[PDB]
Amino acid sequence: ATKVVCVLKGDGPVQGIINFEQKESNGPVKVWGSIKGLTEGLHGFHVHEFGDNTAGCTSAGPHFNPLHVGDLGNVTADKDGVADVSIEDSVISLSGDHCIIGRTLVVHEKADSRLACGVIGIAQ
Amino acid sequence: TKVVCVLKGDGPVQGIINFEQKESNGPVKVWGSIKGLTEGLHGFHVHEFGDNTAGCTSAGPHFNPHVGDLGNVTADKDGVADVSIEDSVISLSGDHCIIGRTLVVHEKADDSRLACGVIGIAQ
Repeated sequence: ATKVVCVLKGDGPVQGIINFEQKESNGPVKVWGSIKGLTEGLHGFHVHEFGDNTAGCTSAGPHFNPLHVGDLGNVTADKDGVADVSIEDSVISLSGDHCIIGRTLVVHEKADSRLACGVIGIAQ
Repeated sequence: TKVVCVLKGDGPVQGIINFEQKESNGPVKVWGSIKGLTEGLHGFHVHEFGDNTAGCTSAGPHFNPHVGDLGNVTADKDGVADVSIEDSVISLSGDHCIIGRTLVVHEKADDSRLACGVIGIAQ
C-alpha cells in the first residue's frame, strides 16, 4: 500500500478526512486533508496504537510508539472551526516497524480528550 | 496477532468482529456478533479498501489479491448472528493480509452493504 485514508468521527461535531501517501518505501509520508467542528486554535494530532473503535476513541490505546512515533504535531483550526492539514513526516510509515495501517488517528481537544478518530485504512 | 472490526451502517446493523492468528501460515479465527439483521443468511466479505469516505460503497470489490469471501453468517429470529469462523485463506500478514481493509455484512446470502468497518490492530 502506498496510500491510506482515515475518516475521523466522534461523539460531537468534529469530523474530517485525512490522507497519507508514501510513494517510496521507507520514504517520507505526506499527510493532508481537512477537519471541521473544532474550536479555533491548536489541536494535538496523534496516531494511537490500536485500530479499535469498540469504545469510540477511548479504545484507541496509547500514542503509537514502538520500541512518540505517532505524534504528528498540532493542527490549526481557523475561526470557522476548520483545520487544513498538510504535513510531511519521515518517522511514521506505511510498512515496517513504524507502520500505521490499521491503527487509529486521533484529533485531540488540547494542543500539544479525544474529539474524533478513525481507523487508518488502505486507499490504494 | 489480533485485529478487530466494528461494523456500522445507516440502519440497525452493527457488530464487533475479532480476528486472531497464532502463526503466520496458520488459520485465522474469526468471532463476534452482529445485530439488527433480518433472520437468515447474510454474505460476509472482506473488501479491498479500508476507505469509509462514502460509507460502505467506497470499500471497493471483494478482496482478491475471493480471498475475502468468508461465507454466510446466520441471524436468529431476533436478528442476531453469531460469528464463529476459521479461515485459512485470509491472513494477518503476507499477501493475503486483511489489516486495514473493510469487512462488510451484506443484505443477501451468498449462493446492499448493510454495515462495514475498517479492520484494525487490537490488544
